[PDB]
Amino acid sequence: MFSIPPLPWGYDGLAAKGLSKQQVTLHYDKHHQGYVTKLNAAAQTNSALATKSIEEIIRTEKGPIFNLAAQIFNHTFYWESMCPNGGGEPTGKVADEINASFGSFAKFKEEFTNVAVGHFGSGWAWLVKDTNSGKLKVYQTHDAGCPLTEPNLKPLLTCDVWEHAYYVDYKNDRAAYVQTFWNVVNWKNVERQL
Amino acid sequence: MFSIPPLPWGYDGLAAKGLSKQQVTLHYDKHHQGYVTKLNAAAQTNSALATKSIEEIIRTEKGPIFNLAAQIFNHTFYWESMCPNGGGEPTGKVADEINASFGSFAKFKEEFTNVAVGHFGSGWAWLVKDTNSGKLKVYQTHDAGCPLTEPNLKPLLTCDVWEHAYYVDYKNDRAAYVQTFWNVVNWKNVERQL
Ligand SMILES: [Fe+2]
Ligand SMILES: [Fe+2]
Ligand SMILES: [Mg+2]
Repeated sequence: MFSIPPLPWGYDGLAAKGLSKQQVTLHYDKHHQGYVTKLNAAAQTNSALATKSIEEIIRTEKGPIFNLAAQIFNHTFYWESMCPNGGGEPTGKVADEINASFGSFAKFKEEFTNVAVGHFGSGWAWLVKDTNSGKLKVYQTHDAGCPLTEPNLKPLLTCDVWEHAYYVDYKNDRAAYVQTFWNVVNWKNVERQL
Repeated sequence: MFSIPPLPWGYDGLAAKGLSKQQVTLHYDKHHQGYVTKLNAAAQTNSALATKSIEEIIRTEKGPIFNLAAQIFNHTFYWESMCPNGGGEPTGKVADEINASFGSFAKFKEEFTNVAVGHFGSGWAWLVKDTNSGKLKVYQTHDAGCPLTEPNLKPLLTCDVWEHAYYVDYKNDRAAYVQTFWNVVNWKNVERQL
């Protein structure tokens, strides 16, 4: 049956950097695990699904079943995109590729910030590498939208901007939440996805 | 400049019935009033907007400006759809129209509940009247979607199911929040909209 990996850094791992044990706990135990529970129920009454992976489902299914699998993938990628020892600017190959695609880190950061803060309704802000060209791009998905449906767009980083991701700690202030996201970006994970 | 009417029953009006001073205050002062502030900002940039009514903007504009006006209307309709002395089962005209369209109040309640609880992402659950047939229907919109963009459709009632509407008091439990909505439904307002 479907399961998800534990938080890489534990329920309180980001508390000192502005995502509280309580915010993270609700987000993981209620929202993320809830999607897993719902997908497992759906597989009992849709036998085709029991043999598909999360990724296979995202690529081949649509509607509510897609939303469950995609939300599972997106949330796991989101926790892996954050780290208590992250933040600041990337170095090495990640820095090189960001500079080549966006001009500078500051320009990349402005574009991602404005997309993340400006996304209307529930969604996800992404950094992706478009393997059609090699160029990095800022990209947003709506609701459970997942870059895997556009197979050229390799995911590097995501920030959940569903209100449930930040409302506990930040209430309506998504801008403040995104500033916090920058303080915890896991550049090591981004480098692994290149 | 654009403005919104005050809450009909005060910031703490629904607290005894399950929507707290804090939940309602954030929702009205930050989100609802926030949309008004943003629309007025847009109107200084574009003077043609400033003379249009909220409903005119909803019918004619698209994109971000639409989202602002539609959210302004949807939220006012939402506050008018609730009342501390409401809840329970309607009587008179509204009851007759609900019974004629859905068979019974119980059947209507079950349909509206399931649409409201099941809406994926940000959105709104509505009771509307088709003005061609007079028949009432449960109708959902996504994000800022508003029944006024559809032909021959009059809004009667709405429940906001964006996560900010319930996350302070209910967190992930939207089902519990919708049960609370049922305890405050303003059937007097629905009667005025028939
Ligand atoms: Fe989330
Ligand atoms: Fe709202
Ligand atoms: Mg993985």
